[PDB]
Amino acid sequence: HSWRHIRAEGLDSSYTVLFGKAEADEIFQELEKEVEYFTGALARVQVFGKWHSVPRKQATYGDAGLTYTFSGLTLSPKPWIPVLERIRDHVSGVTGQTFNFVLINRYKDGSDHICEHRDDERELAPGSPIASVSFGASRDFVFRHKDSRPSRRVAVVRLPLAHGSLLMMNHPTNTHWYHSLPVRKKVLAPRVNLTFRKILL
DNA sequence: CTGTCTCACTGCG
DNA sequence: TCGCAGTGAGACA
Repeated sequence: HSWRHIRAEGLDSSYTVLFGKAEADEIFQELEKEVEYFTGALARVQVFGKWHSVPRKQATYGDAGLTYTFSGLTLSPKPWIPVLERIRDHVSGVTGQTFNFVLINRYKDGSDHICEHRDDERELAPGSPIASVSFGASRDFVFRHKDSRPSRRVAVVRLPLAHGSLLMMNHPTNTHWYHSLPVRKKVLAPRVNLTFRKILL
């Protein structure tokens, strides 16, 4: 109910803290114990003509039959597990939005990262928001306008994403802005991030 | 003078 | 330690 609003041209996002420390810690410990991450062939992506192992771990859970493809990699959902349904249900309650798929990214420390991109794949429902819930170490998240990488002097938006927090990325954020989690060498602890999405069957 | 796009890396500064 | 430029091998429209 108290949201920090993050707005610029084409940028509509909202940030809030959902869980206090003790609850967040408990959810984190459960995610650590319960989440199974893809390995090997399901952990390699193709970008700029080259194949790379992803510098983090990824997992996908969601309703049966759906798929999510990005960067030459196709991920299939594992069935929902209790800790994930709990988070999904809490997020639906607070936002009034629904989700049928989640991508989980785990950054073991500040050297694990994710390069900039847009979540704009064809199989995301038009106009649907992405809910980004974070546990573990706080890490800086960066929004960058697509015509500044240059054409326009539009400033980056930076914010720390804290333990137990929710970042709502609403349309049209993903049409107009790239996001990333840059390397932060001083961060030593892991971070687990869940991005709940609505996927087209 | 003039196509768009890249969930990743190295090579700088 | 951080952030930026240029990819790179295509696949498009």
